[PDB]
Amino acid sequence: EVETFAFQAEIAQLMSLIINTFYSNKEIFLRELISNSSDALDKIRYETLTDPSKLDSGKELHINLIPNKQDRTLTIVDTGIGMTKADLINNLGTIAKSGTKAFMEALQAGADISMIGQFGVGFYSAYLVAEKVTVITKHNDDEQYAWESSAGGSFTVRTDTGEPMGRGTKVILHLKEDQTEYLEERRIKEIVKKHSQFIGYPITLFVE
Ligand SMILES: CS(=O)(=O)c1ccc(CN2CCN(c3cn[nH]c3-c3cc(Cl)c(O)cc3O)CC2)cc1
Repeated sequence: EVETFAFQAEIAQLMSLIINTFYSNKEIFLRELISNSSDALDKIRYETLTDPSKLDSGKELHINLIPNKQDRTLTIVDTGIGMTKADLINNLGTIAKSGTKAFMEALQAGADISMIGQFGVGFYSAYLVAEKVTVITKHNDDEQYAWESSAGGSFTVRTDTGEPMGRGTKVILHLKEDQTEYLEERRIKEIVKKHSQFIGYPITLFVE
């Protein structure tokens, strides 16, 4: 079964500011998770320049956007390097304490939540729109895991035995009842187009 972990003080701290703040431009969250995957594929590509059998676990590199109007999920899947268990636990490979500090000195002092990726913690903008995030990751040398949180200042990590994926990371947004517009064809295209045009990797928008 299913170990539970506390979010460090500062990361729990952040999250509640995200959940709680009145802030209207919630759409940046997709910019942020895109930029993250974009960062992970970069890492496996560099990694393959020296050892070309790292790409043994699926050799094409892309971001898929999969809306599901039925389960209220939107899922942003990539074939990037992936996280090991160790990573997942470390705020999903982010600097977080370090990062959040900078963020809030920049926050309380004239600058909005949209600059959150400039501090290395874009992931959490997920909670602008999601009431529960599930994160699926496989990385070559480890096995596959599921990280999950609905905030509340904790998170699960199970080793997951649903889908094999060879490599990369699946971020499932189980979206808030009133944010169903992010399952919309029109809206996701608008957003992926105005905020992630020059992401150097093919972004496929799935249709339903
Ligand atoms: C492109 S960036 O704006 O320069 C940037 C760079 C690095 C990060 C930090 N993070 C480190 C570990 N990362 C990683 C490694 N394996 N898998 C991931 C990964 C993580 C998340 Cl949270 C995600 O949504 C997708 C991923 O592929 C990438 C993102 C965030 C933004």
